[PDB]
Amino acid sequence: APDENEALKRKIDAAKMPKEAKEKAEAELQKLKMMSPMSAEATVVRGYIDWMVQVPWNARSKVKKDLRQAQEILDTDHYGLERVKDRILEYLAVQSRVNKIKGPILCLVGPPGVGKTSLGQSIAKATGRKYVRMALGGVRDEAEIRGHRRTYIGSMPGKLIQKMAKVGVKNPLFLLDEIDKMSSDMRGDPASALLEVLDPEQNVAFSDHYLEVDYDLSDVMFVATSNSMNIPAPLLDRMEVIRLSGYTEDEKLNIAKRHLLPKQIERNALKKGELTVDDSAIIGIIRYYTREAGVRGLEREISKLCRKAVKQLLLDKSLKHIEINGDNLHDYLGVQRF
Ligand SMILES: Nc1ncnc2c1ncn2[C@@H]1O[C@H](COP(=O)(O)OP(=O)(O)O)[C@@H](O)[C@H]1O
Repeated sequence: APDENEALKRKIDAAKMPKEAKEKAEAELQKLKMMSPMSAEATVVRGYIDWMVQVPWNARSKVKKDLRQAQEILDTDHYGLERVKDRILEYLAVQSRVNKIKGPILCLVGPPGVGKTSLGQSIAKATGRKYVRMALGGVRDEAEIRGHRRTYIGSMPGKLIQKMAKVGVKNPLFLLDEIDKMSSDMRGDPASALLEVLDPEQNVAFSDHYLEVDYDLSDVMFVATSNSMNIPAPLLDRMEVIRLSGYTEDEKLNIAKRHLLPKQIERNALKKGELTVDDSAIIGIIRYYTREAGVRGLEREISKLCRKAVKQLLLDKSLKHIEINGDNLHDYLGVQRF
């Protein structure tokens, strides 16, 4: 009879819905229809029904079957990283057939700084797949992967259930950033809940504590990246280990010239010809302002380098263009660190 109390079915059957969750959603509506300003149940089910709609099922993005188009971008987001470029392609060649992903999840390990999350961005762009990230740092219980019960207010579903609410497709690229930091002390171990989400036998029967009914996940392509090897043994099993650590000066220079410099020039509100940073200034950042195997502090210095450039142009409009080389790099980054 009311407006919102009647506008619940406007997205239960209008939006797609499976079989076991169809009438079960209305079975949860059975606890309603009695009153409306009532509290507890009349306020939890409406939130529960709301969380039952924003979750995607029978709705996905079309993944292509092409292969070189992925090779065409695995050299775009970087270059190839010597080898390993083929691996990512080798993994996507077998996934171009039956939808059950099934294979070892893929694990991008290495020192902090190496393109781990960035590689996860390209694999989603390669297969036309949507991207979402879930950092596994600070998780110390099972109440994160699998949500809480359907108690009073607050008890929201699992973290992955909330990520599916954003990316409204059944086939997103779920990144598990830094699985090393995943602690297992409080409520059992999140690795047990992390097994049923990637294991091919029970990924289709993933049950969340809040969202009562199960939720298929055999169409999601998971990418679990980290740094060290401190991961639970049942997780390392059935996961493809990909190691990448080495980074030379010339490799850091190429990454900065193709990606790090164009990215920070744009973010810092600089136009195309407003800032020129030649190769010596990039090398000077590597040798005296950043010590690292990856390129994170290399990118941290450019975010400051382009920062001061837009500052100098704003404090002196008589400047149309700032040039930074190995000689005047210390005027912007301050004194050298190493
Ligand atoms: N080999 C690389 N090629 C291109 N860009 C890179 C590379 N390595 C790192 N990056 C840059 O680093 C950023 C993200 O770093 P990330 O890989 O997330 O660090 P971490 O692995 O420590 O989380 C991206 O924006 C990306 O442009």
